[PDB]
Amino acid sequence: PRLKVKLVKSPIGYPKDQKAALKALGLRRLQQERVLEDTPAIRGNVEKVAHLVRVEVVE
Amino acid sequence: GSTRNGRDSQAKRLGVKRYEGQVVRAGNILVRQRGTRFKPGKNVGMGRDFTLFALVDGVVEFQDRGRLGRYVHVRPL
Amino acid sequence: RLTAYERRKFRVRNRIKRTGRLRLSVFRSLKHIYAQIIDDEKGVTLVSASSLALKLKGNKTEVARQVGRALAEKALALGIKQVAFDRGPYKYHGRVKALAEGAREGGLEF
Amino acid sequence: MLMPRRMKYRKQQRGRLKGATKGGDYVAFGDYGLVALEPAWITAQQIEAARVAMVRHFRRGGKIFIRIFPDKPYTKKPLEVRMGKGKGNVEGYVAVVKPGRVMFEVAGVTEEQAMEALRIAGHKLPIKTKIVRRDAYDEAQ
Amino acid sequence: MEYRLKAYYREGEKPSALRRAGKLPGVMYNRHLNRKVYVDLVEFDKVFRQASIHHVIVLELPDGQSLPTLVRQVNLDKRRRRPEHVDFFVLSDEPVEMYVPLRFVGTPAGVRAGGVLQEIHRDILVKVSPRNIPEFIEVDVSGLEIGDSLHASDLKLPPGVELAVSPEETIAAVVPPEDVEKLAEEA
RNA sequence: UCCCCCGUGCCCAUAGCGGCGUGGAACCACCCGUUCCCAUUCCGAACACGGAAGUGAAACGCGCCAGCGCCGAUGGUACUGGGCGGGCGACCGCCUGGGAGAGUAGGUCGGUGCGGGGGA
RNA sequence: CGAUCAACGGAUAAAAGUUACCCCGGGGAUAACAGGCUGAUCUCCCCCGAGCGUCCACAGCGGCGGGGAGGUUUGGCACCUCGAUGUCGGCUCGUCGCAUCCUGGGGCUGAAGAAGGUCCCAAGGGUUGGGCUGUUCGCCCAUUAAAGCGGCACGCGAGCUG
RNA sequence: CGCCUCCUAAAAGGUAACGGAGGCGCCCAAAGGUCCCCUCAGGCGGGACGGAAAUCCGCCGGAGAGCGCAAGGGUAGAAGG
RNA sequence: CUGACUGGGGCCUGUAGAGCACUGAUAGGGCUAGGGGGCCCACCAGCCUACCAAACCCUGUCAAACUCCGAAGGGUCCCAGGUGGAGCCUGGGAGUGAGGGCGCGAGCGAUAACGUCCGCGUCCGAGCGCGGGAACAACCGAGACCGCCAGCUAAGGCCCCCAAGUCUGGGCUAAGUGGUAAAGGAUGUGGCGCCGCGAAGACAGCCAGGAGGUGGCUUAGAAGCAGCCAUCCUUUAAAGAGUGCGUAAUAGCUCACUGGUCGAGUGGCGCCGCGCCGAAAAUGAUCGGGGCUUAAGCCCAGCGCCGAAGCUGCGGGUCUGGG
Repeated sequence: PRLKVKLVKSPIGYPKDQKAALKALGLRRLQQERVLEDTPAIRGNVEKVAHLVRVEVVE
Repeated sequence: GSTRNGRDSQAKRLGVKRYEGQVVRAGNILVRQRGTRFKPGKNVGMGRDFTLFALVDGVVEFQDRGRLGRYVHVRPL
Repeated sequence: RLTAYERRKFRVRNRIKRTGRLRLSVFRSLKHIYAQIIDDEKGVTLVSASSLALKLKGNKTEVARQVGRALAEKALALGIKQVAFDRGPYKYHGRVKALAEGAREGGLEF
Repeated sequence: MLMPRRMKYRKQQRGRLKGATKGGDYVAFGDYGLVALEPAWITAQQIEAARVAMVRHFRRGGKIFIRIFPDKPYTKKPLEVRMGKGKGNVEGYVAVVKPGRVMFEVAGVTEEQAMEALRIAGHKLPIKTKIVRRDAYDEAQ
Repeated sequence: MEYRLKAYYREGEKPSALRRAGKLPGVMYNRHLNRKVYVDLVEFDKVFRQASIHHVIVLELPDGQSLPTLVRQVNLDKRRRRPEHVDFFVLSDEPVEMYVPLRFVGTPAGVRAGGVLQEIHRDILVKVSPRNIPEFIEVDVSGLEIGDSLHASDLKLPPGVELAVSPEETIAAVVPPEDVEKLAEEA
């Protein structure tokens, strides 16, 4: 499926790798959504920053 | 008091340099080791210092044989 | 547990396996002498000669001349010329040596 | 008192205490045991003191089982010296103990005697403990 | 004796929960079967204190099964000294090995002489018939003085019972006491 | 195409140790000598040659055994990536992902290729 | 080929000390005083109670060990101050804490009374003069109800002394 | 104060401390090359001197011996003799 | 397009862990060399040794420099994503090479330090811009282009100061704990579970008695309350040649125990939550204060609300890229 992604927490203070995972999804600011196809890689980063971001499975 | 201790030698950076399934050129260092932690095999030559290197080009092939120790193979493309 | 025999066998045969050329296994029984060439990377016995099969007699060494030439001839029929002579646990002398000669004498390369 | 008669390294690092009692966490030899309940070291002076207390309270019969040994070399520098300039001297031999460790086993003793003696030994030791008994749990161990 | 206990089949539930629910995670098995199961913590404690490894235990399965089995092994929370998982050896046929109790019938005369009886092995290692499992092997501990000990070579066993250890493997010793009389010399 | 043997190989003990039985048709081994080839820091022990009186005793081959050994589950847990809290501290809890070693069950007295020979 | 060019990436081929007679530049990047954090040490207090205490663990005690508190000792660190935070001692002036020396109250006693021991509550007031020594400290003299321990930058030098 | 081994050192490498341990400043003309041949330690038992341990023999041993010197690694299917 | 990062796969690792297979350490046994002892004792050996004590065996452990094992993870190659103030190459200019706090993993240290020294991450530095945390660089939230008398939210709060609930339901605490520290102690309290007896009547208050020869190691002449060697039956509730006062003598008191009078719990265990003491330093105290007790405390459950320079809305500026 596709994945509406809602950045819902600041990345400050978290390790730079997790931030780069945010950049991999293109998420740049708070309250930023991005519907992105549920791929094992993209879902990889998404799982990596699940605590920082909201995942809403969309089409 | 004093200190008998406090001295140590430089780091050697020993160990494997190329991993299995990793294309390489002949004459390249593979296992900067001490003794034979890996014994060379197919197309794998070993310098005087036990260093393993690709005799030929091709692919790195790690292969243990249990009682026969761990071998390395460069199987060409 | 190994023996001087066994350890010696693995010794020479490892020394020759390290080369890569075809090994020429050599069996020397009390009443027979056997021989063959094999591709270790295939574990496949290519050509097989033997005093047992060749049905020879006389000096066992001379019989090794016999089977040595024979195996050399069959091998040449197979084209294999450069080949490693596995003397195995045997001392390179007598029956084994003269057999290797008969393979050379048979026209084989080593 | 209790101390390793020889060791490959006189001095030694401190190390972390986190985790549980790896081995020796069930009544194995004696009838009753005084398990630890909080990670901490114990000096051989402390261990031997607690043993002497136990043997006092029993005073007849019974058999103390010291299922811990103070092998780790406790270390402290001479007093009033600036930091550094080497590692301190071997101040004594302690034994690391985590929760779950069956420290002391008393056998050949009535229930009340062993319970009380182990209680006193608990007061002599620097850690909260828990007198216990051998059970099928221990029997399964 | 027969110590029954209702058995429950944990399917995939996290044993953190079951343990949180007073349900002791466990498993019964043989060379034929294997089932992730769970039982009441307090029930298995009640029974198992009676129903130690020495004793047959009959699981009361939910489907109606009643397997006379054995607790070959049990996991213990080292931090709490609490059980955390049971290894139910489903005691089917083909006589197997287990631990029988040990009955020190009598008193060591050295114990009568102030000695202290130290039980080396409190249970015995035996491979006996699954349905003829003796729960006691008494011991002639009368002829014993301080400094005395017994070994496997002297235990008399019932029929069909097999010593599953070395005959020279001792079982208990009559050791000297712990006396304050030897302490003032120590202070 | 099946069985046995003889040589090799790979997998690297579930493959080993042990005990038991068995093999001589062939094969092999032991063996019968040391003139010769060859050799012993002495020795035909080994090595080597000629040979086949005898024997399968040994060795070795194969089967049986779990005694040893080795392998070993399932579960469970320790442990831990990550995210959470607690604790004065030593250190500890939770959710999330991974996940042991130990033991237990149990399993193994090998599998398989190549070639040669013999038999069916 | 000549390297203890070993301070071993080797400043010359060639080189040691002292300064309170000192000077300059800097530094709170770094010590001495203080203050700060820790409380190792120090003081105090509790736990166990071995043993003592005619007996009797607990009137008095308290082996072996343990747990604390404080922050007066000596320490550790080096955080502010090295374009200055004047350092011991004494004098003056005090203020405060209580872990109370006396005075107030009380409990127990191995409290007959008296005098005591210990502990609890108690900080209002007091807690002497002198010899020695720079001293604090301590000893001593004579007394007292007592002759407290400490904090206040080891109080107090833009208050004195030196 | 330079270099080697180990731990520190967190399963890549590297990784500090006046941290925990030790070594080196050479040696071998064979202790090098190659060919061939052998396999140890250890234990038992028996064995003149002769032992605990000399050399001998038989029995069991995968390496626990050795490998010029620290440690480590490597290693008898040899780098050991 | 190669980047960080991610997924798939391959492989390298010896750490945590675990374990004793090696090295050592190690507790207790068995067995047992061997040495010590006793006799035996020399003419030489031998018997015992609850002496130590090889080695081995069993049980139990231990380790940074131990490893039969061994993760999680990490590294690397390739494939896929990944267009980013990403990456790579070459030139130019740098500045920095005093760092620090925090968390985690270690060493030193005293498992002390706002300590030191390292690794990993982070933040400050340079973000002492903003909200919370009272105040406070690194703790929580959050990366400030600007303006707006707009809105939703973050941590955190909603009884006044001070905006939002004296908001709801359920508990617990009575210490102002909350709103400071341990060991240790405790009929605190609440809630659990376990055992004992409860009407062949419970605890319970009562009551009525509770003993003998009297004698034994018989002596500090107390058969029993004094040092011990003791503990027979019986006086037809049956109460001990006793449990503590008089006992170098009896007493008498009392107790375990015998009935009944009441008539329902009583009693003891272990666990958990929240509390108490433990708890003394120096200018005046204080939860930030006021004040707070079915809370305005703690825990659980709910909703809503407040809440920043986060985000959203509007307007504008400016840089890069695309038109």
